[PDB]
Amino acid sequence: ELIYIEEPSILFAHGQKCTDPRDGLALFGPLNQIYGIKSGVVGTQKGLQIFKSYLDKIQKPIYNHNNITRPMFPGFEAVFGCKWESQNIVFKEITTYDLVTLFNDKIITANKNDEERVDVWFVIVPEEIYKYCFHDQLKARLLEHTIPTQILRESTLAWRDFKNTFGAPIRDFSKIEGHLAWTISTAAYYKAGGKPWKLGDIRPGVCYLGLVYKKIEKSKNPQNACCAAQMFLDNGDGTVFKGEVGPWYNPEKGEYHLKPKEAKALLTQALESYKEQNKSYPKEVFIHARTRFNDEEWNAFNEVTPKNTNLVGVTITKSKPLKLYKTEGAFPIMRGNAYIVDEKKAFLWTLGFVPKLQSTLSMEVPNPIFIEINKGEAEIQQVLKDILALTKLNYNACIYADGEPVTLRFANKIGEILTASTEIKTPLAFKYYI
Amino acid sequence: RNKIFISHATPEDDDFTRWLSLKLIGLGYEVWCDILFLDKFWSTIEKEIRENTCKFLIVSSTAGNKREGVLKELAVATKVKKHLQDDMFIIPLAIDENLSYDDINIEIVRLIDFKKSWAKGLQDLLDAFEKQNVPKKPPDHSKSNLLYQQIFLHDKQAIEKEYDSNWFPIISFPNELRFHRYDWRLPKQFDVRTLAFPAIRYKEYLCTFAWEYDFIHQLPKTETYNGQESIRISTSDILSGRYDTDFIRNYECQRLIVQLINKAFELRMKDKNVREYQMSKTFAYWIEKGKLEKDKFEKIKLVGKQKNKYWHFGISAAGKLYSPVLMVSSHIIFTMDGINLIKSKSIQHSSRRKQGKNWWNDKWREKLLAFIRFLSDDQNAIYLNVGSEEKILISNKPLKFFGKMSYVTPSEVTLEEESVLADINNFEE
RNA sequence: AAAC
Ligand SMILES: [Mg+2]
Repeated sequence: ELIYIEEPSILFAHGQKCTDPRDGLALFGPLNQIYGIKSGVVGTQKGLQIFKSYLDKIQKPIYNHNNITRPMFPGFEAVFGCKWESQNIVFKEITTYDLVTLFNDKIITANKNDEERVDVWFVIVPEEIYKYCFHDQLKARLLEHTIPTQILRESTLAWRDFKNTFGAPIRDFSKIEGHLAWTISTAAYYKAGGKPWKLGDIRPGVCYLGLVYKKIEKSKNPQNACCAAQMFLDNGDGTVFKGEVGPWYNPEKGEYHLKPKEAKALLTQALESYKEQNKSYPKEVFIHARTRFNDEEWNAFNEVTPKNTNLVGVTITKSKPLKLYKTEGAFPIMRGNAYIVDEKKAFLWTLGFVPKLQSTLSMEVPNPIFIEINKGEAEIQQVLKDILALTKLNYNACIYADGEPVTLRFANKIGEILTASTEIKTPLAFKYYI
Repeated sequence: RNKIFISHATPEDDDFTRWLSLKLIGLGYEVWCDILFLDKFWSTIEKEIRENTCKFLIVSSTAGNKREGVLKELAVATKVKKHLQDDMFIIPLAIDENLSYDDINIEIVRLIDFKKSWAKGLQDLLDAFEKQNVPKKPPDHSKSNLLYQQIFLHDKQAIEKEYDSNWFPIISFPNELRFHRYDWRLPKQFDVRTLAFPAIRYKEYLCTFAWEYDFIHQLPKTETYNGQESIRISTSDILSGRYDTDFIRNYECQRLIVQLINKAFELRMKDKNVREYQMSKTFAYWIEKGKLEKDKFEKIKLVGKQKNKYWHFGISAAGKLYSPVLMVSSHIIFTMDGINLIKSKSIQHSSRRKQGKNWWNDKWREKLLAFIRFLSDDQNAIYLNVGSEEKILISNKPLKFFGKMSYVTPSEVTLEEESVLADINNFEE
């Protein structure tokens, strides 16, 4: 006996609740408007002209081969309401360690020498650099300076020009060039201090936390694993806290866990950020991870959490398949259907067919996320609604929704960035990682 | 009077018309466009232009340049313009770059462009509207959102209409779970995984569903077995949770039954005429080419061709007891001539991610169900050997779920668009 | 290193 959750509605400008972020962006515009986008460019002169060509392309609307599953791109100013010109482009010419060293040197020298501030920076990477080597290393080295950066290749904006020995392009964007421009524009607008959208049907004073763990291969200790956390209220603009590098991973068990001397630190960082950003303490806190926590971590979390806060710990897993199949039709079970295994364990179908797109987010068959309230006491349907909402807030890709909630989607990427550089200490919003 | 009539090419320019129209009702205008109603007609359209319409617009694109509908709209709008002596009653909205000069309708060339950007065009249109005394309401995006949900998302809703899992129930279990003890400890080099029957070395005991005489002829002659020290637990209360002793706890009972079921399945797949595959975690179990009738079973294909490789739809299994079910995970394992497995796993994964496309709900469901029926002993059951007399009965029909909402099943050509486009995209990946 |  399945249960269905009405798809979460997200606000856009003018206080209007839509469901597809692209539809709302093209209809009401971004929820928070920015006056404009000042962009910075670092790369070769050919990279500069490729980037200029791609903005000329972005100004004009670009279309998808399917405009229902991937709505068309109205053009940057049409959807966002802020201009991204080529006159606002600051360029510094460039003629694995050494390459990222020069690129970072140019970025820092620009951020210091230039009088006019730049909203976002965009880095053009030649194809030879991609083939012979970067994103994690460079984007980590820029975490100290709080520089929001977006990396694009020569073959991403000028894919038509780059062709193989057979004459065909290396990678074809013809059917989703509009979608590619959609995603690039949404990323650039997010990194420019603008919040494209936020959840609408959400209770006040609720926080969502996601722990991430990444092992270090170069470490002599095979057990070592860095930790991190990601925090979201409803905005989808999450604050990321770096953890402590050390013996985190459980090798024989295969799990990741925190000693109580760092779980306190991480959750206290999360709660102090909440208090700074809200001036009150949350009524509920939900912590998300790929694994169940031991009682050590939960008790460490409970000591630092205030009494009036109903702290809840919920784990999200791509566990052994409960792959539901609709009896008739090649159309899978719709996204948003949930199975109440028990008051603390449920399945959430964040992938699959969605009626709004008349399309499927998942490729083969939607593997549901098994969500488990391993710790704490909370109503299971509310947790499923919260995770369904959190699936919508991936600003790095302009898509209807994400299979993994944003509290855990970028775990691998943020871990790679954090462990890319070992001699760097960082306080930061999610826009400095995606 | 007060309306703002937009005329356009319906099939080809509906993107821009949608965008402009919805933006204009957002700004409080009383906009009238051919796409803003359901179950619509020329008597009504002409009525609005003659009396209700205060401003009229056309979309001067190449596709809509010569259209009978839009041209007749232009004609009636010209009549209303002559009646109302308005110099800019009809407004071109040129959105097409390829539309060259002196190629537009003659009534239009002599008269706002969106070629560079729809935002600039919308701003030009808005200032042109403001220069004239265009009646409007205070900006109300709520009604624009209501129209967007009522018109453009009417066919994209969810029906309140009333699913086949991969979870196959276990109707019956062997009544007793037995632990065997021997006078001499079994050798450390003696692997219980080599035992012909499922057996888990739990503490010094051997956990089974079976009896003593099953492995009497494979145990080493240096091991002497005693029938007194074997301890049995009632399985019904193992599921019911009523069992409570210090020697073994319920949380361990269910987990022990889990690995017992897993090993029973793995050993059953030796007498089920199924070949094996090494993956990261467990054993994959696939059907060999040349064995199954035309690579089909109950008219569902299970083995097929992919370039010079051959794909075999294999499965893996894992039990659970929360309701006692078994999950089957579906894998696709390739061989190079139907016989020899691919040595390197990277090509295996790349080829699997290539193959998984073109397969959807019905295809995956039918393939998994066909493999399960091929693995059945009885028509409506699967027998796993755990003991010489004890059998584990797992119904070969997966669990059924009573839903309450679903979608209007759309045209399958939309899913074919999905298949082709996403196939190309994953090739790019 | 558009992106899942
Ligand atoms: Mg990104």
